Amino acid sequence: APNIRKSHPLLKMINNSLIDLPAPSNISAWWNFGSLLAVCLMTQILTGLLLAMH
Amino acid sequence: MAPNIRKSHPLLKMINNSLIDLPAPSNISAWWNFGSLLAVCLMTQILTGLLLAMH
Amino acid sequence: GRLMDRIRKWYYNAAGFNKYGLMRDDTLYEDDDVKEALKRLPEDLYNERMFRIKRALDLSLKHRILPKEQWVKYEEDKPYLEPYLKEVIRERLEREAWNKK
Amino acid sequence: PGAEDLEITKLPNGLIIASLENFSPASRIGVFIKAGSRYETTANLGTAHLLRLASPLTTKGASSFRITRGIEAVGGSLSVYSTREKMTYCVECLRDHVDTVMEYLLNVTTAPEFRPWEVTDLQPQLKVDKAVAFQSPQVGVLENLHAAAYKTALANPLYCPDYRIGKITSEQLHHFVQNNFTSARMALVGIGVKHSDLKQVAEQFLNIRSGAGTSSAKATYWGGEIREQNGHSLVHAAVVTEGAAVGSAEANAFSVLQHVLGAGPLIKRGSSVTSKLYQGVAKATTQPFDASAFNVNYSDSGLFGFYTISQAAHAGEVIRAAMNQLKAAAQGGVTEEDVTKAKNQLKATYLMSVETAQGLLNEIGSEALLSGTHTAPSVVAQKIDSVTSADVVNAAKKFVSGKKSMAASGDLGSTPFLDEL
Amino acid sequence: AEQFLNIRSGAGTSSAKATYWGGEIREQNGHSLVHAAVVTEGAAVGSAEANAFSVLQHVLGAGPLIKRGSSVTSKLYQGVAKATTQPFDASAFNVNYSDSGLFGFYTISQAAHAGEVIRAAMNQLKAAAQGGVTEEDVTKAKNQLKATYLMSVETAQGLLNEIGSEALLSGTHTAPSVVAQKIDSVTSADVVNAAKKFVSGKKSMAASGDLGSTPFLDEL
Amino acid sequence: ATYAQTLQNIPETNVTTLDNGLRVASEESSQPTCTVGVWIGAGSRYENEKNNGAGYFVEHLAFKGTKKRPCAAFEKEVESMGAHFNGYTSREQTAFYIKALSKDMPKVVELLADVVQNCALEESQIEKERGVILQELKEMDNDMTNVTFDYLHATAFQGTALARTVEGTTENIKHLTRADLASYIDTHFKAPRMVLAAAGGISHKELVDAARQHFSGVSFTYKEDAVPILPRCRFTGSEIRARDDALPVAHVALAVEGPGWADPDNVVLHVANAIIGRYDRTFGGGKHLSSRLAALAVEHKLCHSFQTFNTSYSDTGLFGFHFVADPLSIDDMMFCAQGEWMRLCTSTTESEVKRAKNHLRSAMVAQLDGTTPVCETIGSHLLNYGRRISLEEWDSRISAVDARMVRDVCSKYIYDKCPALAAVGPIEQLLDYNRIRSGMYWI
Amino acid sequence: VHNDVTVPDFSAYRREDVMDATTSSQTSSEDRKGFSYLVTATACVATAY
Ligand code: HEM
Ligand code: HEM
Repeated sequence: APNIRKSHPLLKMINNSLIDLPAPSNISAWWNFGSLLAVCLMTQILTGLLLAMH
Repeated sequence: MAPNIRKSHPLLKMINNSLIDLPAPSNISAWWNFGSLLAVCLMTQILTGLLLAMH
Repeated sequence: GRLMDRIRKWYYNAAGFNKYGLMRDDTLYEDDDVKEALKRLPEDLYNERMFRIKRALDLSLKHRILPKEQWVKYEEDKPYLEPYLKEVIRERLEREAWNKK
Repeated sequence: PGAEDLEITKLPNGLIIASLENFSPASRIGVFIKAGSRYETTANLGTAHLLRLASPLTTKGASSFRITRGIEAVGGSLSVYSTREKMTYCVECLRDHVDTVMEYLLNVTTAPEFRPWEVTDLQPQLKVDKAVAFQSPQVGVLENLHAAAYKTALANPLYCPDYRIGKITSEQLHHFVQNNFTSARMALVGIGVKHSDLKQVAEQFLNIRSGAGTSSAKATYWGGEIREQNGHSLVHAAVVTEGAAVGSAEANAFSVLQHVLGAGPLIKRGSSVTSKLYQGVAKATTQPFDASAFNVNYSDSGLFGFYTISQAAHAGEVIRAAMNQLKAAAQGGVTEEDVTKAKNQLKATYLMSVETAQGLLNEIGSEALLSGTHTAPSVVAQKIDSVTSADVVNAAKKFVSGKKSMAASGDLGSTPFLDEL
Repeated sequence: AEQFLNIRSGAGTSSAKATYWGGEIREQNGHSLVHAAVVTEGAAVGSAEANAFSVLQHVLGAGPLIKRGSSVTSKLYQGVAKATTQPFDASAFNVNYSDSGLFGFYTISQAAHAGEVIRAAMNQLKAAAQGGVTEEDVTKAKNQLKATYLMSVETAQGLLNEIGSEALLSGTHTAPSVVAQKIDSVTSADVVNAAKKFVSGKKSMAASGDLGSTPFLDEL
Repeated sequence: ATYAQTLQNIPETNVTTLDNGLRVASEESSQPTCTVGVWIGAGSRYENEKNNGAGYFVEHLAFKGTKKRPCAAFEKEVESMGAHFNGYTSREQTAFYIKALSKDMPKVVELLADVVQNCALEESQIEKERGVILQELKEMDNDMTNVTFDYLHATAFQGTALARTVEGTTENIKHLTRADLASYIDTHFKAPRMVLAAAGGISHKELVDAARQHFSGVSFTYKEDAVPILPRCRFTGSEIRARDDALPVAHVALAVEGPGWADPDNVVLHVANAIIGRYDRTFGGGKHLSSRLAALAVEHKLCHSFQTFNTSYSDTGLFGFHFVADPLSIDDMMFCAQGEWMRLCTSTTESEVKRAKNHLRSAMVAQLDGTTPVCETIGSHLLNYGRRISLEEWDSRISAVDARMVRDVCSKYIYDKCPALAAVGPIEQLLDYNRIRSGMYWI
Repeated sequence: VHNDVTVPDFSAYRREDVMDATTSSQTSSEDRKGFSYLVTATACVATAY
């Protein structure tokens, strides 16, 4: 209330860091690695679990 | 600014916010002790577990 | 002598922050001293600095710069903050020496 | 070493210097100025107030920081008191530190910088400073009184009007100082010090020009009536008429008439029998109350009358009973014995008022500023008893006759209008 | 009204008749424009002495009739213009209450020209108290008055207020015909009379703004 | 003419005792005006549970007339000589004094004597004052600061006599009897326990002759000459929280048992309280104020004001601080306050004590700014310290104090001590005695 | 009025050494504190072990 995007204990977080998060209007490509790094971590963990199974 | 570093620090602000200045009913009984025991069990299992997984 | 005086003009053009329309003072990193200075700035000066900056940020996101004709000229660069900043730092040093006293 | 003497050099430009070594272990210097809220115009209303709270801002020779740290370092103090037409800056500290504190006192009264930021940062204090002062109804009504009693200069409030909190510029502060803090309107008084020293500083450190810079547009009398309905159970009221100016011997009559009518109890939780007024009102009301003889003496005018505090309902009786009590005195209701007692109370009050370091220093410099002289407590005593039984009943009449002003506040439900007294 | 309404009956608590004071309240506030209003007791509702004032009102001028006009038919306005240089506004104030009333003029002007605008409005009112009223002025005002009134009842609210206001004060209903008579029955004299009752009677005054150049009641 | 010297110049305070026990003392100045009064060693601490409020009820009558000179007779005689009579009554010290022309020095003493000895106690007036005191209570009850200190004593000295208010109970006021007020006077207002002090243009000799004349008490048995020793009051680390979320600000006072008049540490305690000082929203100083707490208070809008204090008593005392704040900054403020206390015990710097000592001396001097204050110091010194203590002495003592000393003494009275707490108003934020008790150590 | 407020009696809970309202509680303080802190100190020793 009003929207459930800013109030909900959990969404308030996804919205607070990946949606309404204020960011400089000029950050370049050299700022894309933060998430790529994150994606790598996820990808590694995921393929890793898959491998650890065998 | 924030005087003490217990309520300002991005991390301590949390330990203090949930395990020190956290408001709690004055009357909760022993039946409220399991939440933490449960947490301690989780920690103990994980720990002894890693130790076992090593062999 | 007039050595670094021309050296300076060289560096000023080499740095290039003027291709964005910024003055030397605009590019200053905002540590404590600078933030305090910025506070004392008369409003016009402050509002102007803002626009200069906001325009530069827009230029950066765009990957463009001002037309050569609008670049600030080494001798027309206004150190609008420099003095305020001096005082601020001067003021602080005093307190500091005094508190150790 | 016993008692010395009160010197008082009067330098060229006009800066007066009056000192007095009383060997007290503590000194108390102070720059009395002919400044004040009366010199204000609709244009810079309140600047005088804000200047009063600017005392701790940076000066051309001492930073805001060093001023406060410096003084506190020696256990010194810095204060600024001011009436509608008088500003008194002044420090106080153990003898051995007068030099130290002097620089700051000096720098403050003559070297202000009024830096834009330091200033705008300060103006919110007006908000606060005013709120506390106004906690006592005593002050609220008096502001309004002056507003009604006059049309200008003295009609200006002592506390910056609200609408102007935050609109007072640095220019206004400077121009105010430049146009009023002039060597000829200033007096450097001191205590627990030798004249030779206090003088030295005055001439070796002061620079500002002299001449009343901007003079005040003489106070025109209005005879207003301001009423502030606010619910507050206790009703404060003050009825006055134009009085006597400074110096004026006529003023001495009122001082006596004052103590004759009664100027606030002398015995803890007393009854004040020696108080005509008090006594009169009691015989009129049933509930608790307080009523006194009001009296101020300003440069080009004055105010005189009575101030009462009572329950809302008994406002009518307490106020009127205070009028008749003043007429009865205007109609020979004064005994030669009444006039003699008041003359003592007066002599007492005065004499006592100068026991405290501030009381004495104010007594000295007040005169040393108005007429670069110094009446001896001996002469002052004469001017008092020279008041005759007549003079008193005269003042008494000048009141019942003259046009009055009135200020009130509270649940004014049972409070009378000026045209009902 | 009947089978549905209810509540107590009888005038319940009556009001303690209005006593006249003739005060003077000044509000210093910086605001560049200085508002001011000077009045005297006028006529109460119903009283024929009112009709006069209503007419004297429109005679002196009660707010322009032409968009961004000049108000020539307005004695007061016209009078003040011939007195000041800068922009301003001045009109004929008039209220009629049950046991009393208020009448005078309300002005708005620059702070500095407050003195002239206000005083120019006083003389403008005395000149009318001293035969400064033409039988032609009195006839024009009687139309403006007839017009204003007549128009005011075009809107649903206007008419409902007109009706009920009377229906409440005297449970009757004058026809716009009768009201019209009461107007023109006002004589050139009546008007200058009211005009005098103003210059003579005790006044009240309210102001606000940078009252720097604003005069006190005892200066008009 | 350096400070040091001006000190050793101030005329000595003379003291002479009479056969009845009365002690007359004075400091002679050239002052044309003066102050003289009798400082009795009595208060609410001497009252017990049945008469709590006597000394205060009696205070209300020592001015409504004596046997010889009834109401008007008294007031008239006094008002007409341009004199100011007034007094007070604390927990363990009561006083009555006049401000008159040095000329009237001897007539005043007569008057003083007539008050402490022949109070009319007109049973008619009594019933009136009864309603007055009851009225003053309604008022004083709206003085948070008072409510707060009374409460402070109420719990810090709970169970003892020092835990009572001076004004007494609503019941005692409603029921005290002429007889009660009577005996109160007889039992306490006694020569060996009173002190006739004076200051101004007065001859000590003239003063004492006048004393001999009206202060002619007689003493037959030893009992009469003896000064009783009060039973010791037990301090208790405790707290009393009077909560009312309806009041604008909240008051908080915390303290530890202090030593008592006699103890020399008091000097050091004062020098310490001098460091932390006191503050208030109208202190021009601002962010630059020397007291860290004050400074912190300013930087964080922690309180409308705060003040340290070292209230001494015969055998005990209260060393603490009091602050007024908004409901939501009570904790930060309390935190910072205890912070400075812990800093006092662990890291006081020489620079601090230097400033502190100067500030102290200055206050010490202001304690003698007029015949009345000076007089008050005499009456109290004799009464408390036994003799008079000259600024030259105080100044001496003060100079001896240094960082190390402040730390040792403060540690001694503060560190790891169970404090006494009193809180009033919207005090929900400040909380838990334990959390506060732990603030007493390390910082 | 706040004058009618008294702290209740805590004898049922007070430590024997601070029961007497006429004895400086201070003399027994070092013990009261010494004892409790000892318990704690011991607990630490045990946990440490
Ligand atoms: C920080 C993220 C990770 C990194 C940087 C990483 C890196 C590596 C590397 C360099 C190797 C050797 C690859 C090779 O065979 O040449 C490896 C092997 C392996 N990792 Fe990870 N790994 C990550 C996460 C995980 C996780 C979370 C798991 C599963 C719980 C996992 C399971 C394995 C397994 C089963 C192997 C051994 C067999 C193989 O070489 O494929 N890894 N990993
Ligand atoms: C949610 C917490 C955990 C629970 C409830 C749990 C429960 C169990 C149970 C019931 C067994 C069989 C025990 C037996 O031999 O009788 C077991 C075995 C084992 N667990 Fe866990 N476990 C926990 C966490 C972990 C973790 C985090 C690890 C290591 C990453 C771990 C590693 C092992 C290993 C190595 C064994 C097999 C050998 C053995 O039985 O000792 N466990 N666990």
